[PDB]
Amino acid sequence: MKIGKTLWRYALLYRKLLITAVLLLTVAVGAELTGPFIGKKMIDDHILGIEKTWYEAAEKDKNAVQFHGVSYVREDRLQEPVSKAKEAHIYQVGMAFYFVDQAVSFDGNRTVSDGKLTITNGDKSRAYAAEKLTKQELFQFYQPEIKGMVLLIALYGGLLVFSVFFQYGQHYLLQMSANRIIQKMRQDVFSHIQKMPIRYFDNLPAGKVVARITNDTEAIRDLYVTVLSTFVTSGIYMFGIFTALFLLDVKLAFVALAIVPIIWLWSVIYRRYASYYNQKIRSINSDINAKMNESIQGMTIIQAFRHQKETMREFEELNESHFYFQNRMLNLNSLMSHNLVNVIRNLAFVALIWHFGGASLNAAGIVSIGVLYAFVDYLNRLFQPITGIVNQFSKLELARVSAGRVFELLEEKNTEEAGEPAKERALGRVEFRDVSFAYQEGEEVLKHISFTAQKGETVALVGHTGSGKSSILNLLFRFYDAQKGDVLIDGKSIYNMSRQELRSHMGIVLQDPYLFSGTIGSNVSLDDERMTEEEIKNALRQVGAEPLLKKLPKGINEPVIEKGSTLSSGERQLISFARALAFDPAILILDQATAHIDTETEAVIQKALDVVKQGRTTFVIAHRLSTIRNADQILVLDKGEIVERGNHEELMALEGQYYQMYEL
Amino acid sequence: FSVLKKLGWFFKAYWLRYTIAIVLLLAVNVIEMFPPKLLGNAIDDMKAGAFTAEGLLFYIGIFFVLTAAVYIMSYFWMHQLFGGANLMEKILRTKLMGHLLTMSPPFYEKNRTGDLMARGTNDLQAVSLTTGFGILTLVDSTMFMMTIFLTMGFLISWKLTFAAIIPLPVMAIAISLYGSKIHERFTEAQNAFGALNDRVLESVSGVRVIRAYVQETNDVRRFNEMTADVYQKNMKVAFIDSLFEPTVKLLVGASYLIGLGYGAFLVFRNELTLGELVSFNVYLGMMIWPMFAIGELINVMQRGNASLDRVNETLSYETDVTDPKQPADLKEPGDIVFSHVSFTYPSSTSDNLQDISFTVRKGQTVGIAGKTGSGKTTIIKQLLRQYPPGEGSITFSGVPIQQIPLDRLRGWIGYVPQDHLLFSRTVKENILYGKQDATDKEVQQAIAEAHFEKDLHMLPSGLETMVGEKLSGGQKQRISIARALMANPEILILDQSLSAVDAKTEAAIIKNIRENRKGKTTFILTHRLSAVEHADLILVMDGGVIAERGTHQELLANNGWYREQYERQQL
Ligand SMILES: CCOc1ccc(-c2nc3ccc(-c4nc5ccc(N6CCN(C)CC6)cc5[nH]4)cc3[nH]2)cc1
Ligand SMILES: Nc1ncnc2c1ncn2[C@@H]1O[C@H](COP(=O)(O)OP(=O)(O)OP(=O)(O)O)[C@@H](O)[C@H]1O
Ligand SMILES: Nc1ncnc2c1ncn2[C@@H]1O[C@H](COP(=O)(O)OP(=O)(O)OP(=O)(O)O)[C@@H](O)[C@H]1O
Ligand SMILES: [Mg+2]
Repeated sequence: MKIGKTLWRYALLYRKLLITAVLLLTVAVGAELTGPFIGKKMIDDHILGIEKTWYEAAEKDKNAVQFHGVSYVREDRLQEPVSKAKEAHIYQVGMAFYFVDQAVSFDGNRTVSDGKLTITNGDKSRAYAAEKLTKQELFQFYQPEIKGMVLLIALYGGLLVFSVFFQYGQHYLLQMSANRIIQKMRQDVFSHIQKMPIRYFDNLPAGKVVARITNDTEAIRDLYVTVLSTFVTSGIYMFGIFTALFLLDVKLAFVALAIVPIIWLWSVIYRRYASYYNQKIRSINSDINAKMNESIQGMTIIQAFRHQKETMREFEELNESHFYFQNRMLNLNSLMSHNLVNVIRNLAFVALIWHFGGASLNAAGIVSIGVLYAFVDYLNRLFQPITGIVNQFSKLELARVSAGRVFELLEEKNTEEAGEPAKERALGRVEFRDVSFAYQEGEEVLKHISFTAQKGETVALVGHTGSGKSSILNLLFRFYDAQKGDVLIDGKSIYNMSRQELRSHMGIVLQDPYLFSGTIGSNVSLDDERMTEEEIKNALRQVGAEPLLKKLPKGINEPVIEKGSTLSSGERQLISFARALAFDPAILILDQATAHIDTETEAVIQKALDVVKQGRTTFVIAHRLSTIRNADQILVLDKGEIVERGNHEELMALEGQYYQMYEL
Repeated sequence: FSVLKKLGWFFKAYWLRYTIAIVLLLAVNVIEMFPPKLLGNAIDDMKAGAFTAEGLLFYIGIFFVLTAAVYIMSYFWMHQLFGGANLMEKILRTKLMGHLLTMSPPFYEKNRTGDLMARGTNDLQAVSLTTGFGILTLVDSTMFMMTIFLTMGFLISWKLTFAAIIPLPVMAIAISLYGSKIHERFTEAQNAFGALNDRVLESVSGVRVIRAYVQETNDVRRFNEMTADVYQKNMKVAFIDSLFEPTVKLLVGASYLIGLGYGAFLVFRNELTLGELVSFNVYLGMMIWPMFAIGELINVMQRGNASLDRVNETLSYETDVTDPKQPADLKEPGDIVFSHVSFTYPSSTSDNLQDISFTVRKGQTVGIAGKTGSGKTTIIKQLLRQYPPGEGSITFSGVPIQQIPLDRLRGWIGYVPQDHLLFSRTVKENILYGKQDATDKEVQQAIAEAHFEKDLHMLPSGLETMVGEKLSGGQKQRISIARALMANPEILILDQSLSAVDAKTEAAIIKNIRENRKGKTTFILTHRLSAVEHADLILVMDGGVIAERGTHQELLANNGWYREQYERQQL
């Protein structure tokens, strides 16, 4: 596998949305980067149009300017009509504009002595009579260019709004692709969780399972947002900007393309150092939090033993280390990031000045101030996202590891393939055939456990701690497989029926009643969606006193949102019992190894049991060996092996382990 | 910004570094305003006939000089500023832990552990960020913005500047509004994601119940429904989050367009030059960053303020609950004598101890028994200075307990609380905790005295392994007893410390402790009345008052309270 391959595979779903967003982004990028090109055409053609040659023309001619008594028209606007000799000019010397009503051979260093214009290009070309264009007269050489300027400005505004609309569209659709990919991934992971062995959950803290389901998926969401919004966006943006640069000028575009390696190397080095500094900051900050936590919870021993000086000293060691690494990170972020950005911008200004000043000194009339302005704007646009790019590049690793975690969870091979409930009742019978159960390997926890239970209920299974009673419970529900022997429910091997089919018969009541957040009715019903108003089944358990105590537990009250802590432990057990009765199972199992008694609540619990055991095969792993006084068949477990097998009276008539326990 | 006023101590304490940073920042602004105008001047001088290789070389050299100056001075000033922020973080963290270490249990009753962690892990971040980044953003927003505005207005024009600047205030306002709405919707999305986490916790914690009732499909249905809800919330977030880039692009392109077109027109009127126009654009291209900064500034300052209050709310306004007073020259504890003491807890409306008066002499051993909730531990809480004085009088020798300095008192006592409590360090370190790493030869003696040696040889050496972060109720109790005993205390208080070990083990522990400590007092509290048999004083507590003061024989001959009679009641 690989997390990149898996992420691409999950993106291929919603590839359609991704393509939509990318095309919208390309439209926006083009309709954006075209803006600076309008300015290049609003300067080189309109403002610097006066710099182009003029020819004499008649007054009737359109776009012809009357300087003194002669109408002149630009060469570019000249077109077919009035194509003749006797050209004019409007040169620029210092801050003044000078008319040359005559042809000029070359161009170069322009000087005006007195009504004269001497242009030198290293050979003192010639001198020509010059007139001054004042302010009004020069403006008249500009008035023809006002309308094209208006058109270009309107084009700029329109393309701005159009590109803006498509920018919003592309960003929204990229976010939609990311969120939908993440939602699908979460659904897949949780579904894969429901098909995992109870071994996985037993050998792994819940907070880690919840973490891998949700927090790592949120990390994947952050990674997708990063990639789509930063890397792809900026890559296409840079591609467009370089296209525009090569449209404007090729050599300067190459000089600009000489910064892609700059970005790559900046990213490499900044990551190389920032990963280390950030990992140290993270570990030391976690250590500081752990220290503060343990000192807060435990301070009575920090003070009762006068360990305050030493704990403060250790905390200060961690604080000094944290401060030192923060300052190292600051030094890195100062040698790099916005400072290097500005330095590169100024190097860009230097390169522009060098290139254009040299081109001018060549005296080839290739100044093209519009090209320079567009290049300045394009470089300013190009430099904008570098800092974000390097930050994301450095931060990618956390998302990489989170993705690895979630994908390892997804790609587990050992899973349970089931989901077929039971379509007929069990009738309540179960048998064991020397089932040899070993949790990990070799070490057996239930050796040759062989017993048979009939429709008669109240089958007690007692013994010392760590004897195998909960292992029996696990084997009954197929949470684990006995890997030997067989268990037959109503004569049918449990290994030959779907786990859902099996569990459709047997209810469970445990020491810690799981009260899922919700209503009391939803707690009894487990939001099964099939349980009608059958909460009277709770009234069978004799809860009745409590529904009167509380508002309306029958699907209208919600005192379980707090995990039922406000409710008594007896009430929690009674709710679990009500759930068991409401689901109306056939092979009930009771794991009540709780050594505690929960004074007098046992009383109602006993009553509750008296209303459920009827018409089932009630296994009871309750303690005190007193609730099981009348149980149809007791069974003492020790060493993972049934040693004494008989009724209460029979066992008490043979001494042994059961008699010993009874006395205690 | 009240945060900076409230933070005056840091700035007065560190004034030179901040003056250096501010001065260098103003200088950096000034020398960064030059390169744009120089580029404009190069363009202008180019169009005019006067331009030679010397001018080109001058411009290149000056640009290199200004680049180097800006880089170096930027490194220095922002090293100073952000180092000031880091120093503020460090100062606040050390101050916070120092304040914590001086606090009594009542403070933790009033302050939850999460809230203290919330402060020390988020308000410190907010205040340090104020200190450095908020200062940077304030100075930018205020001086950098006006500097660029004035450079535009004077060295380019006041007609282009005012015109091509209208979009930027609107952009800043819109960005602030978007920040507000996105923060709100982000909080909503985080609420939904937390609900999803809660549900995914229940369905992994209650896996067996779900599977035992074949409900592992409705569980997926609910999970899908809430994942859809989380997606919808993220979508509401993205709807307003996608308005940032469009608005910035629109309102910056509008400014660029106004500059370009209106400057073309101004050139037509001879009021402006080509180079100037280029310069103008560059200025605008460096006036967008301030706009964002404005918003950020406000944000951080407000957070800073609030955060700081919370810090100061639980860093200064909480004074010590107990303190020394006028050290009395009492070297070693004498005879503890309670005189009608009474002790109502801060969170109790009942007395919790009523006219309790009993006496203990040197070398004597005391046994406290009684029903659960009968102030058994409360009594010794009156001997550890963990709460306000109470009433009556506890006087070692003749001096009241208040007069003894806290340090000397806590040096006398050796305390073993009923609640098992060990730190994440090694077992050997936990034992040395009594003397704070003075010597190790006595560790073997302490282990032997508590009979932990048998329980010490069944785990790997591993520096006596580790506890807390990485193993039995009896073992924990025995290590706590060894830790308390390592102090060689003149007063050793065991509080139900052997409830986990067997009767044989606890009896042997009590016998050995009493034998080794002959001339020193020893309080024993236990529900198991067989551990106080040999004590020469026993008083049973029932609520606030005593009931059965006397020796073991006296109490046996007085009334039957548990004792051996009810030892086999359950057997
Ligand atoms: C046009 C030519 O010149 C340009 C001028 C500006 C930009 C530009 N492009 C941008 C892209 C993104 C952002 C941006 N990145 C952000 C990250 C976080 C936030 N937040 C988080 C949510 N809340 C709290 C508000 C602040 C806003 C953010 N805004 C700014 C941007 N500015 C591009 C060209
Ligand atoms: N998931 C598991 N993997 C391996 N061994 C386990 C696992 N769960 C329990 N064990 C151990 O297997 C043995 C069987 O004990 P079991 O879980 O059946 O409890 P029990 O004897 O009924 O305990 P209790 O005193 O709580 O009633 C014990 O050593 C128990 O610690
Ligand atoms: N932190 C507290 N805040 C308020 N009241 C308290 C607190 N701790 C104890 N109490 C009160 O003290 C009563 C009992 O005090 P304490 O727990 O010290 O003695 P005990 O229960 O007899 O013995 P032990 O602590 O050995 O079980 C409790 O019922 C409660 O009323
Ligand atoms: Mg059990």
